[PDB]
Amino acid sequence: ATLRELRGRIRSAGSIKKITKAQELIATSRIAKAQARVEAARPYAAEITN
Amino acid sequence: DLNVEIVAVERELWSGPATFVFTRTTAGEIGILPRHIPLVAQLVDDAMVRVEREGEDDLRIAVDGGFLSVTEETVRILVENAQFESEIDADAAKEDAASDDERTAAWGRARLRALGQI
Amino acid sequence: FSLLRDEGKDPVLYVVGRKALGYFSFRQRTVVESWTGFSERPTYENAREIA
Amino acid sequence: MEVEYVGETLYSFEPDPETLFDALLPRYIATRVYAALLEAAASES
Amino acid sequence: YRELEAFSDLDAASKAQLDRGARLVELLKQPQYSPLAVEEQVVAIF
Amino acid sequence: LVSVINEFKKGFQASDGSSVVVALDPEDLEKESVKVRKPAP
Amino acid sequence: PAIVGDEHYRVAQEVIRILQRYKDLQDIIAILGIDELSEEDKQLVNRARRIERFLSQNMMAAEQFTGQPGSTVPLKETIEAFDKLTKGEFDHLPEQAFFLIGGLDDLAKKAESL
Repeated sequence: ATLRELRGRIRSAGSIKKITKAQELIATSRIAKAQARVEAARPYAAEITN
Repeated sequence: DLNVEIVAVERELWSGPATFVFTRTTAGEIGILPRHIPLVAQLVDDAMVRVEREGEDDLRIAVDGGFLSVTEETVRILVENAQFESEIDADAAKEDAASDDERTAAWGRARLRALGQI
Repeated sequence: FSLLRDEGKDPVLYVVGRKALGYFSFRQRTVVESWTGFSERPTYENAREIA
Repeated sequence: MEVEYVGETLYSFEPDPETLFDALLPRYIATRVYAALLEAAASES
Repeated sequence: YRELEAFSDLDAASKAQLDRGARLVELLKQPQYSPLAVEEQVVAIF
Repeated sequence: LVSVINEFKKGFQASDGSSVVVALDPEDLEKESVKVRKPAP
Repeated sequence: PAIVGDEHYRVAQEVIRILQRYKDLQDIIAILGIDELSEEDKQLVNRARRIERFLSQNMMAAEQFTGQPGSTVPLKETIEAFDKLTKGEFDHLPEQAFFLIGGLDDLAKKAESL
């Protein structure tokens, strides 16, 4: 049963890997979204400071 | 012609030339024309902004807790939340009137003023 | 918090996000108020309420 | 907030500078909190 | 499609690839005892 | 038995005794300020 | 280096590094798009695409499939050409210029041709 358990763990780790890579790419896009929001908020902050 | 900029906290909303900017500061109504003097004022809690342009229709904006700054060249309107005329819904705005919460009623009044129902 | 303790001041805690809530609940430190559910995409409404 | 001083047509204030200052400082703090939240969200991503 | 199967905030091309692959996978399915003439297969794949 | 259990629960202590019945460096601390165009008074 | 010399090793390692970086960025390109990548990453991607296209070659076994005959490229010419390509001396040329050719002379000729 050692081989069967190892094969099950390999499948589980493959699923985890795929999910983590997907989440990494999604977070990469979300960083751009957040930076865009920061840029959009910049002018009001600067002018209200003035 | 003067450059009007409706700038919100979350984003810069609108920018462009205009011929006359009407609004209601704390003391009372005000109209800004091209070479108006430098000025800093606070819009009334349920204020409305009417930007009359050249060759275009009036731009009615419902403003939430905004400010006004007339500079040597441009007029800047600051807004926690500014909603353009096409985006208002009569139902919700009219319902928000007379509500227990003061801010909600003020926002509803601003929407109604923007619509023209007063 | 340690710095404030040095200045003889007891910190009064407000929290944004669930993770800090869990941390301070485990430590039994009180949270006067808490706002959660927007840390991903905060809007000016939440910031206005907090301020 | 502290105060920082810099050496260098006067503006017209409506109704008066004091009321506008009082009504704008809390707005400034709200803006700073919003900026902090946005930076936190970007850092989290 | 199998590359993108782990994923909506994608490029237009990626979304189109995902939808096209879903349709193609659904197209390759077939019930039992139901062989298709080659021309019918050509039209379905078309 | 149920009545005995409920009665005994009155006299039982939990581990906490509860009833079972029913330094940052100040320089690093950035300071918000107000910019003012005035001579140092 | 002990066998193929220092310069061959250096050029080959530079090519390998560029191709590895491009392979790493390929998934981001495919999903989030090229525009997401920075200008440095965009130029690296263009450089790597040109390098991998230039790795192709018009083979002598390909004549029976396509009219053009195959080409032989002396080792020194290959090393210098790929060194220059890694340096970024042919990015201005179009990508299609690098398909199925031999040395730098073929690259130039296909450059005028396009």
